[PDB]
Amino acid sequence: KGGKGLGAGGAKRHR
Amino acid sequence: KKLAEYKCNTNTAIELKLVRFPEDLENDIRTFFPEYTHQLFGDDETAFGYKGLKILLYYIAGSLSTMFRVEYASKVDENFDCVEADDVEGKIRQIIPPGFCTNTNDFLSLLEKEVDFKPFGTLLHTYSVLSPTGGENFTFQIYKADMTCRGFREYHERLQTFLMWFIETASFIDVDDERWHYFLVFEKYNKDGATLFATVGYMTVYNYYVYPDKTRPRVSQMLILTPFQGQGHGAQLLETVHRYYTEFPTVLDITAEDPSKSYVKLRDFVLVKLCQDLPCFSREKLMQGFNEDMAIEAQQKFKINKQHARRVYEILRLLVTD
Ligand SMILES: CC(C)C(=O)SCCNC(=O)CCNC(=O)[C@H](O)C(C)(C)COP(=O)(O)OP(=O)(O)OC[C@H]1O[C@@H](n2cnc3c(N)ncnc32)[C@H](O)[C@@H]1OP(=O)(O)O
Repeated sequence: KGGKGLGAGGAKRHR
Repeated sequence: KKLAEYKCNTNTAIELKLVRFPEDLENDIRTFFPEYTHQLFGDDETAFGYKGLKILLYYIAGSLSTMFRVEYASKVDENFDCVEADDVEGKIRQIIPPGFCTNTNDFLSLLEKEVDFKPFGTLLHTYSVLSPTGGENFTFQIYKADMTCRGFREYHERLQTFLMWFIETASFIDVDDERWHYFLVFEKYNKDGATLFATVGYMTVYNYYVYPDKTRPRVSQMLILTPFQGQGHGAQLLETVHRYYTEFPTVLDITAEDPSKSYVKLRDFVLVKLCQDLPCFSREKLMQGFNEDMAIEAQQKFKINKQHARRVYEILRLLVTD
């Protein structure tokens, strides 16, 4: 989930 | 058993298809693959416990009615390998809605009635890619949709899964929030003497409140599905969204939530195209350096944000010189 109004609240990928 | 053969890269194990015709199920050209699986299968993007793992997520081209199957050649046995296989089925169930079919016969039965699928919302724009060579022409439409459109809420749940595969930090939006706006791209196609609609891509935009009486729409999520990428659709979509918001005096300008390098490149392309013929961006104006009136005209005419207007200036200045 993101906060109010957010659609990019996910984890970055770390290779 | 060679256990190394029971660890599988989920970026290649997950097979996506958009199906218009039954033959698409057997055509490997129609198969495309995630760029990201780290939000389900970790930074290593692996699933453990299966050899020849195939995670099939097949979608009817318009409605995105879904088939979900997990196939494998073999799996680990806890009695002899002393470990249990990853719950791949449960992980996928976390990000697709219930009610998917589980075999190609039931999937093909749904494809028979796909002609009933219609685009959601209000038509904003129609465009065609006409053959220069006497070949096939292709026709596309862009709609603005919302949760008052019959079937849209359920369709959006089927569609949003694709963001997890193609946007590094995708998260699912709160569709109860009335400030979300939705812009959809469809391709028209013919089948059995009828006209049908295929999902091409979409954008979500948050109508962010600016006190006391304005908004600053924020591009949140934007996806052109893999088979349609690099064909001008993203540029048509972002241009159509700017043109939509241009009709509202209460809109200041348009921003983006955490823009990607690919988005920045597309936005620069679109906003330069919109600004290039504006009087404030003439060669003689450009040669005198950046002037605020460029940002004012870009904001007034196309709801372009001041930061973005400065980039448009820099790119057009490079364009009028050697
Ligand atoms: C960043 C936040 C705000 C988001 O919105 S989510 C992040 C963006 N989305 C993703 O990365 C998901 C995966 N990628 C995609 O969905 C898409 O590839 C995309 C990034 C949306 C771009 O859409 P596409 O339809 O592939 O782009 P196109 O409209 O074909 O434009 C491609 C380029 O062709 C060129 N182009 C496009 N139309 C034309 C015309 N008419 N003439 C000449 N050249 C053109 C131009 O250089 C475009 O700029 P870039 O995209 O920056 O390279």
